[PDB]
Amino acid sequence: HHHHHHTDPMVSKGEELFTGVVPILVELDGDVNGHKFSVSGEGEGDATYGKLTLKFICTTGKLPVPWPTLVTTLVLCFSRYPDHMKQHDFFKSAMPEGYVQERTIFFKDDGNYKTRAEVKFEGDTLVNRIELKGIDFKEDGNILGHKLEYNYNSHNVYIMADKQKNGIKSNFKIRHNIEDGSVQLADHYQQNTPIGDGPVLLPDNHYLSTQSKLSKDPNEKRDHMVLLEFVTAAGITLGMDELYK
Repeated sequence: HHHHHHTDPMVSKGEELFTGVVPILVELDGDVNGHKFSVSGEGEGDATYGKLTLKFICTTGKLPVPWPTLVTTLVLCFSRYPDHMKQHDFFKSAMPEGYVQERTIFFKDDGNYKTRAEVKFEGDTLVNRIELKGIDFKEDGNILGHKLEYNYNSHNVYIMADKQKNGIKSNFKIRHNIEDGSVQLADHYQQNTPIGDGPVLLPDNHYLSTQSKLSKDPNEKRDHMVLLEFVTAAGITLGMDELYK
């Protein structure tokens, strides 16, 4: 499965936390242009397959932004890192003490989200606790006016070390689909730093490939999102000629 047999006992440590299926809890407090809301999510992750199954509920009533815009905010430690890349998995190496994930998300010709989250274990549960603040949105625009399709395009994201902060940085573009066929750009700037003073794995340049399916629970009356998300790491070659010349 496995995830223990690596020559590197540091890799062994992190992988052992992510053997098997791990329960996940997500909590978000949000405030966008003064529209306050809370989201709770539950489900499970299987990092061997880079696989997340999560259901999110807006516990304060109607969500005042479109669900797709919160996908990246609402646990990269469940990404599948190839065996030959496991020395580059920052996210698992920061566990169980965890890491801070901070972003600014710029919606082109509209407002911005600023997010701070702490991702860590509480017992056997991987917890993602988030604060989100949104300002400068158009109250009748694509976000506050709910003009986005309920879907999520597949995309690739580059990850780099931020060696001076003992963590990583990443910037990438999300393109949300507008209901008229156009696109709403959401430009992401991201940084992650460990919560402990313990050692972490700082990665060589690489990327994560993502795909997400969004659906609804037909017996759920609350405003909600069902997410099936896969994240896989790539972009570093083996070696040694390769193995297949």
